Amino acid sequence: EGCHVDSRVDHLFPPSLYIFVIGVGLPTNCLALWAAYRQVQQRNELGVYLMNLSIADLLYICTLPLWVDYFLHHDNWIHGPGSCKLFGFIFYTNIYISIAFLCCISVDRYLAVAHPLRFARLRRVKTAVAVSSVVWATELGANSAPLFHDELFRDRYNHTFCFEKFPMEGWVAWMNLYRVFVGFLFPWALMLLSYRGILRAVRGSVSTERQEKAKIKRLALSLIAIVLVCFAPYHVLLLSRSAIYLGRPWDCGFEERVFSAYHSSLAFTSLNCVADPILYCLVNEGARSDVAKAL
Amino acid sequence: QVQLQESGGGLVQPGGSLRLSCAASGFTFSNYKMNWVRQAPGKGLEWVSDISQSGASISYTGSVKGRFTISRDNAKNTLYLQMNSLKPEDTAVYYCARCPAPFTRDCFDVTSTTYAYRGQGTQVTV
Amino acid sequence: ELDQLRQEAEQLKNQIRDARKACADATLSQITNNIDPVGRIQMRTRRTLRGHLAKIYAMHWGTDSRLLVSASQDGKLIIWDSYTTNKVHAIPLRSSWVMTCAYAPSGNYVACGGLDNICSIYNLKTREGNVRVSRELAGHTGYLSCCRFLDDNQIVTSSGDTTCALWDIETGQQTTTFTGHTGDVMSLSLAPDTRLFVSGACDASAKLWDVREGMCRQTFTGHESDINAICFFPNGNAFATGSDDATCRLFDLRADQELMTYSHDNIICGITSVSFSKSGRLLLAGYDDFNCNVWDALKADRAGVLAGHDNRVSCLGVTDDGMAVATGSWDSFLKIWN
Amino acid sequence: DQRNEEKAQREANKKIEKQLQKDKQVYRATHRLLLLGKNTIVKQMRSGIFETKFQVDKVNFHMFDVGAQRDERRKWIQCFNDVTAIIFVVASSNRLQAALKLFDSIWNNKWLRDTSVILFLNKQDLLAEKVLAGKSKIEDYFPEFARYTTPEDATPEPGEDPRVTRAKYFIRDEFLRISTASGDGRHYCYPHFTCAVDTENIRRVFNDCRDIIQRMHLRQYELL
Amino acid sequence: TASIAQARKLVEQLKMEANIDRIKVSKAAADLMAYCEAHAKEDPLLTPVPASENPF
Repeated sequence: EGCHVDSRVDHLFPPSLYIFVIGVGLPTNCLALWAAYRQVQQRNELGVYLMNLSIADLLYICTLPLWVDYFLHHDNWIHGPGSCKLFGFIFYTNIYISIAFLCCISVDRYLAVAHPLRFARLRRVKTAVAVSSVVWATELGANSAPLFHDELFRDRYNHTFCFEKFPMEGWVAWMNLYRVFVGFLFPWALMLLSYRGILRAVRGSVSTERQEKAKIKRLALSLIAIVLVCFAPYHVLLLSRSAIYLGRPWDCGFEERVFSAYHSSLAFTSLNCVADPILYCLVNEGARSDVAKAL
Repeated sequence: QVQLQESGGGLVQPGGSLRLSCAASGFTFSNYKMNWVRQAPGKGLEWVSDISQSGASISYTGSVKGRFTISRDNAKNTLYLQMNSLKPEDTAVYYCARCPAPFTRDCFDVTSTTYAYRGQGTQVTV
Repeated sequence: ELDQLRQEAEQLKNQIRDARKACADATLSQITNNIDPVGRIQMRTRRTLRGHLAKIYAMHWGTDSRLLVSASQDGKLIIWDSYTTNKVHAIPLRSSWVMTCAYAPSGNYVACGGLDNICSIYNLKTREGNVRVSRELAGHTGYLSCCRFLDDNQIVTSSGDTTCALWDIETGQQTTTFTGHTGDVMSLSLAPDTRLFVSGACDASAKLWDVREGMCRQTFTGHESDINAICFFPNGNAFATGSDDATCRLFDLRADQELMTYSHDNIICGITSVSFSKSGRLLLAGYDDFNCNVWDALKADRAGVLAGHDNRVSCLGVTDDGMAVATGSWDSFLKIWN
Repeated sequence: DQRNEEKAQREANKKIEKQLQKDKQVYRATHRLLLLGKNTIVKQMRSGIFETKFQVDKVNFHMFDVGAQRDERRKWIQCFNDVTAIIFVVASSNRLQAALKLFDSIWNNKWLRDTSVILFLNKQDLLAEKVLAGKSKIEDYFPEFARYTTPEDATPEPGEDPRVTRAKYFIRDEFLRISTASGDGRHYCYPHFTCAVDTENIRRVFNDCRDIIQRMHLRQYELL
Repeated sequence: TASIAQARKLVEQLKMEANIDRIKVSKAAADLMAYCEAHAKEDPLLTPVPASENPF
């Protein structure tokens, strides 16, 4: 049994916008991977982090289409139970890998710009590879909770949920709280702090023009803002739903109305996957230059 | 070979005027930042004037500011110098110097005692 | 007195100019009417040797055509096994500023020179081991631009004090000092018979020297800027000079005049390093546009472009057997081309 | 057989690779500097080339003094293109015009258009006493000094008349006119005044190198 | 000083470079052409070396 969770915009907005994101991100994410690899071959530590972020977004893009089918057929699945625990596992956890990798990029940038004559050991390709592998393994392990439990769930309204139970469960509520707080906000907090320190350092510079500091400020503000604009809606709704199910597990009809907001916010959460490549490689002059040289 | 044959000079009373040109038969004359350098009696080589490849970019030092003109006639391959309102300051062997390398705007060495392209200066006693 | 001597010098200059003009029946372009074109050469990087941390200023080959000495500003003299891309020896240098490195014709010795005004010879083969300095040849007033071994106990060095010197290694003292250039000598290329060597300086002139007599037989003046590289034609009494005027020229030692002018409207960058193939047909020149160049010596036309470096191509050498071109550059990478 | 030789080559290459890795760490640790224009700066910092070492805040700096060479510099100064900075000391008291063209040539050199120049104005007290005398090489060889006013932003530097200040900053802007024109963040010409009684020159070179490395980080970290 | 030590030294060196015999540029080009033609076959840079006998 469960709640009569049904909606209209979950037929159009999440599927169509996922189509948009997969159409315009895969080439851009591949370009970001190419730029990162070119940085790596030039002994640039940022190449490892950018390439890791690119591959995370690549898995997200490749696993989106089955989820497009999932939302398209009024929240009903077509594949089997194993496909759930694989594709849904990559559908989740991948935005969180992306945020952790953006935080790693921001910390590397802060360690370089703010401290140009210190921490030379941590700014090495070996250290970057070690951190990339460590974060990949740590994120996958800490997000491995769903595979232990059961995922494919059938309700009383012809809805075969693939990963997400709208009647909700205790363990999924707690892991949702985890992925809201430790997986999205804290890496984003570190990103904002690192880019604020970078802004302070660029302000301190005397060889930078006023226009250069303005460009740095605009770039840092865009990098901080796009992440929140994409993620904060969905994570706010998750926090609200998990708090409700910690308070009132019985009353779940509110899920029917919040269904549209929830799934549209997931669709908007997908936007960062295309935001990151054009805002980390294409926007910068050097990365665009090496991409054009590659082209 | 690179030739910088100076001419003109002679003797002139203070407040007079002379001119001096430098035939070039070794280089292009159009892509070198040619310039004038003199050694006053008892002093080393000191910079006087400088004209660039196009002739638009023009520089002088303080002593020769406003009283000296550089022409740089490409067709005649001769770098001129109109000397005006003369003072006993010159009394030197005025010779022309070429830029070490073409298509550059950094004449790195002109004042060296043994720089290859400096020519044989002509005395201008005043 | 001084004016009379200057007039005599001008008369002598006119006399030698008239003699050269009379001997100037034609130029090397006279054969650029019937020779079949060499065709477009397409040589790829058969290996990139990545061990250097700074710009590879100079490099040299051994007689075996297998070993490779390469010098750079990190203070390293790496001997490379070009066949198997292995670093046989890594010789640290006391002074990091090295502009030249040489390989002894019989092996067993490597000479490096730079801003230190000293040429140091290293004993590659050692009964004990730990390749170390054997003789530290000092006496040049300025820096060292090129050092060329001729055998054990003898080295020929060109310096920036307008002098070239021949040193007896065992005694450590100069044997003959060569004087007559008015600018910093840049490159030195010994003759195959190893009885003469030409040198290019910063006075737009190149001079032929006799290693035994010790004077300059011929002085060649055809360039309009500093000569940056010089290299003997394999044999046939010729050599080629690359200058900062973006022009390569070929001089014959017997006619005492220039023969070709390898230049183009597009090129405005100077030639840093110059070299020849075994046959002498191809003249390979490294420019400042981060790109080496291939010239047909007999037909001035260009016939190849060895792009692949991101910075100034500093050194360029061709194997004695003529099987490879090992182009060093400021990109800190060394590439071998077939 | 050949397998023994191959193993020997592999072992030798392994040793050389380890040594070169350590040398890579060392090279990326130390910063190279070129000093152009003085032995007094070397005295206050602590043979064709003179290699001198110092450390401030546990950072490795190497300065190089070409002290046994000719006056020609168009060829051996190209080797100093990977250096962090080219320290340029001037008398700042026609010596000064020659210094201005040496600086101009360094600025406009093709291979020094990525290397910033820490100008120092090696001596200033001679300029003070020259403008006190008046008729020395301050106004005669530079007429515009009389027809020039002290910029407002210039710090007073107490202990001197406005004439000392105007002459000092006049030479500073004479050196900065070449620096601003045909010059961007690639190389910046940090201008400073030299105090022979203090050791602040080392600290100032440290700060300038910090800013330079920060700029190269901004460029290589794509923060632009 | 500067007369006999410099200018007369220059004229002596010029006399040395003037007394030597010169050949016409015709032979100065024929010798180079003949050497390039004679050693044309033995030049891997010029003629592509067979892959079997190519150490690189």
